Amino acid sequence: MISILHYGYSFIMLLGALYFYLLSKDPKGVPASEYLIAMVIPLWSGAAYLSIALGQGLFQYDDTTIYYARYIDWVISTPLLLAALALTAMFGGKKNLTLLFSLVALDVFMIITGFVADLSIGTTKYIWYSLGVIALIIILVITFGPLRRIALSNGTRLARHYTRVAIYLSALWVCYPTAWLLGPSGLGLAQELTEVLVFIILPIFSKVGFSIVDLHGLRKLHQ
Amino acid sequence: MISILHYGYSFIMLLGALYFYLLSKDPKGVPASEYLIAMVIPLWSGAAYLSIALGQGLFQTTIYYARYIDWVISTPLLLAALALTAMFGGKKNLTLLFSLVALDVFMIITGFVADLSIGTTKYIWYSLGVIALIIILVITFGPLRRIALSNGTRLARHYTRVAIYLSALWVCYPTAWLLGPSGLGLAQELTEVLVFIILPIFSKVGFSIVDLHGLRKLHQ
Amino acid sequence: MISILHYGYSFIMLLGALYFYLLSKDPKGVPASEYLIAMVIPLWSGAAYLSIALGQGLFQYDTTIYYARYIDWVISTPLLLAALALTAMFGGKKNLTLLFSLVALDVFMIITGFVADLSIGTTKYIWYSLGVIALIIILVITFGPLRRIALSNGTRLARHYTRVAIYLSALWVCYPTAWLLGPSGLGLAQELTEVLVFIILPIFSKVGFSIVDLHGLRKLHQS
Ligand SMILES: CCCCCCCC/C=C\CCCCCCCC(=O)O
Repeated sequence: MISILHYGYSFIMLLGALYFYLLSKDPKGVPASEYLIAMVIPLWSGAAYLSIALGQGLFQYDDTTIYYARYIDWVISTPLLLAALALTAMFGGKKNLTLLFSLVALDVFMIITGFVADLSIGTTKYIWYSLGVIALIIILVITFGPLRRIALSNGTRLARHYTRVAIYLSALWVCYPTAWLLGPSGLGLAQELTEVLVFIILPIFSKVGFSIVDLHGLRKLHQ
Repeated sequence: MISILHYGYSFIMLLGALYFYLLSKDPKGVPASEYLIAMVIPLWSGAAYLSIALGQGLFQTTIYYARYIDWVISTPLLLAALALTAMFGGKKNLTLLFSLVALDVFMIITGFVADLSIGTTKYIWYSLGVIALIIILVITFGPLRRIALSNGTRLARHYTRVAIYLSALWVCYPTAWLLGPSGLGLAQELTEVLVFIILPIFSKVGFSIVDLHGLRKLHQ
Repeated sequence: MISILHYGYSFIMLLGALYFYLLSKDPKGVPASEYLIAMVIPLWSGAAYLSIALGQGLFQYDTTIYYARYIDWVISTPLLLAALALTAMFGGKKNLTLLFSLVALDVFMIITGFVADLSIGTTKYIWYSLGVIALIIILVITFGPLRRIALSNGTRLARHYTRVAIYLSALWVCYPTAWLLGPSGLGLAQELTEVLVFIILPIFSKVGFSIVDLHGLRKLHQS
């Protein structure tokens, strides 16, 4: 079942990527860079999850299954999602690439702490987990603080769209470390199959859902 | 023999890099960035192949993993060089350039995974890499060539020449891969080793000689 | 002792990062990019050294390889070179080609060090030698074309650049010297001696350099 779920996921990612490509052909004032980002996220995630489906992107460690292909996915897909969110805030205004790369750095560090934590045991696991959560809190502070202020500097209509996609992505963000901690990688309260389903369903909303909401909202700003 | 061939290759890469550096000192209207790219490609490939020569960049089928360490850097830089040639004298399309870089890096990764794989799984990964290569070729002879044409007859003629040159070499790599020990195992290991010594001399040094000379000629 | 030394180091890195953050809040004409770089360097080094403290970022190869040092340097050292290059270019046009030339040389340098550490006999010293050649080219760029950019940006900037260039260059040569003398090379110096050198040096490079660099740039500010 776990294999089939991953095959299904990869197919949905492919469909998402194709939809964003078709959108890119009639771009409605959205720069090509934002369509490229929207396409790379699902294609990369799709490839990583295909490796799990084929039984390659996982291995046994501490008598538990480590789905290491998830970290290979997130270390690329999640910084790109934050870049998409940052470019939305900056839409129709001057870019702040310093703030964008601040978020990329925090996010890549966050995913790495997750991988190291998964490879760790006892207090060490929760030291790495904690550093990742601290990174996420700083990302959320940037998202609803200075990044939102950039969005507001680009007018009421843009800021309204940014706030919507910021809430959407932020809601999903907090789910990942919650599931991680509850599941076999952490406290082991939640069953492996439950965790597998969460990390199939959540990413459909993040890897495809977010960019549908994001691109449609930006496209609507076009006359 | 395999060790000696790799030492020889690394020396040719060094000579190529030095030639491009000398060219960079009298640049003839070609930006320093294009000389930097031309120098990094052979130096990186040279280092990777030196690791094979020293018997480090392989594990034993024999997987020459140092080839993938090479290509994951050298091949995106070659595509960047080709994209900047198309855009020479005009506005840059960095989105299209990074599209090619992304496709190419993915392509090399599928090759490494395919090499580590067995049976149907190997050819699934190989096929994804081939699909990436086809999209790269479509971009090269489609939208990227259209950018070249927008930059005048002389530039477009040069771009078309280097595009055919690189494209000819591109298709050879996955062909040799599939025929050799990593794939169907029809070609002998020594034959594959010689192909992946000779091809790269034309790609890592040959391409940039043709590319830089053609761009420099536009200064006159 | 080795574990405790690494814990202490990581805490100093955190303090350094916080100092740079506080400086960034009253930036005195220094772009946000230079504060971001100054903060990432110690935070990344801190995380890497924390992994050694926890007994994760090293392994036996008979001899101990502190591989987390290379994970540190492959990010921290190109960022230090970027900091130095942006100092030269302060108040003037950026040369990102020269900056990325230095990044490329430096990343190659650190990789040769890792491979050298994994190597034995003549092979070790071939890789070490290629790294030293990379370092010599970096020094030639630093005191040649990069210094000429600094000079083009006025007397006061050029004076500051020269000071931070000598500071970083002095530290640069110490690393491959300690490497060669210690267990990774000739094995003249004891493990504990090498460990202390690679605790003390980085405090001067990861925090010291940016204190001197940022203070010198901030001093150029009018008002
Ligand atoms: C965890 C390691 C990841 C580190 C990657 C990013 C490090 C930050 C380095 C440089 C920041 C680049 C800022 C670009 C400045 C452009 C001007 C602007 O728009 O602000």
